[PDB]
Amino acid sequence: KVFGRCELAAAMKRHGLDNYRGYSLGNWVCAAKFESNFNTQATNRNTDGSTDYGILQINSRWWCNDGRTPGSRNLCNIPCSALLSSDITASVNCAKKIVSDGNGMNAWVAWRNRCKGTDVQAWIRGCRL
Ligand SMILES: [Cl-]
Ligand SMILES: [Cl-]
Ligand SMILES: [Cl-]
Ligand SMILES: [Cl-]
Ligand SMILES: [Cl-]
Ligand SMILES: [Cl-]
Ligand SMILES: [Cl-]
Ligand SMILES: [Cl-]
Ligand code: NA
Repeated sequence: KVFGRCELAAAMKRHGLDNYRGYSLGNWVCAAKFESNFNTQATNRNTDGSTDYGILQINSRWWCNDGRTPGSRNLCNIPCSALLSSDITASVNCAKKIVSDGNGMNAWVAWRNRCKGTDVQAWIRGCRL
């Protein structure tokens, strides 16, 4: 599923991501924009052989199991395939664990490089929430 901007904002808020660990909803929408272009099916291979999955490009190195990332962990206790669902529940639950890990949203390199410090409220501008 490819979400619309306000549609995703609404789903993230419904799943309790809005202001989670102090990160306003626009931060989460901005991160998703640049991680996956709002596409739940997005997958991208990393040079280290791990793969990133879903709207928030959660990495198989630490967070989910894909059965082909040697030496990795599965700290969200989910198959990475669960992170590609049209329903964002698994991605949200796992993102909550990641963002609580110590470095906040800096875990998402695209968030650090493209969203952090910017006018992230623009991402939820005009949305019925
Ligand atoms: Cl957009
Ligand atoms: Cl915001
Ligand atoms: Cl593995
Ligand atoms: Cl493979
Ligand atoms: Cl694990
Ligand atoms: Cl699994
Ligand atoms: Cl959903
Ligand atoms: Cl923080
Ligand atoms: Na893994």
